[PDB]
Amino acid sequence: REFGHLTRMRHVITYSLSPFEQRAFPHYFTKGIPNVLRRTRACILRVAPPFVVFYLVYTWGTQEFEKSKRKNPA
Amino acid sequence: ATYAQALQSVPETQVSQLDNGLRVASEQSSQPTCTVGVWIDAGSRYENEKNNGAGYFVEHLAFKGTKNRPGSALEKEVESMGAHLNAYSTREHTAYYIKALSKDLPKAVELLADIVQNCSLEDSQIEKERDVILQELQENDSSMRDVVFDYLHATAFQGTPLAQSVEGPSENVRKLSRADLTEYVSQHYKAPRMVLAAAGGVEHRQLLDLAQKHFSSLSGTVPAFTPCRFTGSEIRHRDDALPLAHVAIAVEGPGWANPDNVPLQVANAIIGHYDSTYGGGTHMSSTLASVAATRKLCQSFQTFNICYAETGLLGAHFVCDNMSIDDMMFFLQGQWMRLCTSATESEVVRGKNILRNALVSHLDGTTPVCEDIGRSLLTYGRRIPLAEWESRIAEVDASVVREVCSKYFYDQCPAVAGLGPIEQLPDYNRIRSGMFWLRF
Repeated sequence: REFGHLTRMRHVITYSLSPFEQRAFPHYFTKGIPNVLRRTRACILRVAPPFVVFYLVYTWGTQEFEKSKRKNPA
Repeated sequence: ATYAQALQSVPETQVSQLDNGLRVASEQSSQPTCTVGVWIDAGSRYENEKNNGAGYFVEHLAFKGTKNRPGSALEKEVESMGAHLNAYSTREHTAYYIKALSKDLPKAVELLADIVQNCSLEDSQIEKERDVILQELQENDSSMRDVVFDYLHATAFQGTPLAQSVEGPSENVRKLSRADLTEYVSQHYKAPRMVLAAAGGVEHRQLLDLAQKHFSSLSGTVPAFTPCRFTGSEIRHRDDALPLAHVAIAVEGPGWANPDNVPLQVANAIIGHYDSTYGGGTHMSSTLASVAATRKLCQSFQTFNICYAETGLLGAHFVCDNMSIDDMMFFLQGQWMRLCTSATESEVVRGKNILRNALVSHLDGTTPVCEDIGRSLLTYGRRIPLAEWESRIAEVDASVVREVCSKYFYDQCPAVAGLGPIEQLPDYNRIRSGMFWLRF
């Protein structure tokens, strides 16, 4: 498993460019921000609900513990 | 005969200029043969993307026919007199040399005056040659060396006319029309950018009279290229069916005049050329050749110094199997940096002798001498005598090579073009990192 015999590929053309000639931060904010928002929207629907369920059970548990450790039936 | 006397006793390349600007030149020495050619200053360098490949098309159509010599009659003249007509068109030059007997030098000149000025450009012939261009381009696809060199030119001078191939894109080949060819022959074949060079037994006065009697009616007395740019990049055509993987690595070289050419040609001479069918093998002074023959990691490698007017490519091209490209790159870069940092005197002397022999042995026969005359009058602006070449080699020493390689090789972004099973080939980052030595 070293370079030279990984697999077989044909008719692929890859162009590149020296790191000393092209910019290190190309459109970091012009294109970075919309891409970040798109990636956020892609996964927020499947990420948030489990954690907001946690937040709900957390607030309910703390407030119920506070309520239980109180005085009423006497 | 003390060598230097022989260089001093070389017949001078006599050069004159007509009113139209024709640079006529001759090197009459002894022979009853001659080579007479007209070295145009055209090529794919002076072509827009629509016109790419027009120079190749004009070169093909030149020998077919003229108005004065319709079609095969032209050929009938060349063969019946024993002459061998030939042409060659690189990116920045184009020439049509007719090797012939010195006795029939007049007719040949007239014949040449027909080909370059009064062409035919017959439309049916244009289509017939279009098909030939297409099939010949499919042929050149098989030429791994040519393909890799075109890849190098594309990836190095990207976005510039230097990137354009000589043959042009296959689409253009079909889209070229007779109007474009006529414009090209009426815009890039002008009299000022012409060099009528003749070698062999060609008396200069006779050549001048023939040029004035045949080439007089030409253009009187602007497209003059644009300084191209070097862009460190690479093109990797991974194709794991080719048996060997051709790789070419180059850096921005000198200009055509750029006296730094003389030291660099020595430095490359130190690296030398090796292939599988050589002699000594594990005995050559070239460390790359010795290592390659000791491990058989090289199939065929050489050092190239393609040098254009404003810039040029200086580097090495090697052909090897799939599992030896990295070892190649390592040893090649290591030797480059070794010459860069510590060149020492002995291999410099070897390179000086090697370059002397190259220049001396190349300039034999009417065709190579005439080619030298035509190319020198265009690039350097003068025929550099072999005595001057010896003088320019003489003062090159270890320090001069160590400094010129430092100014051209050390810490420079290269251009890489690989084709075939080039997966083992290191990425651009490792190749670029090879060009600086932390041990230095």
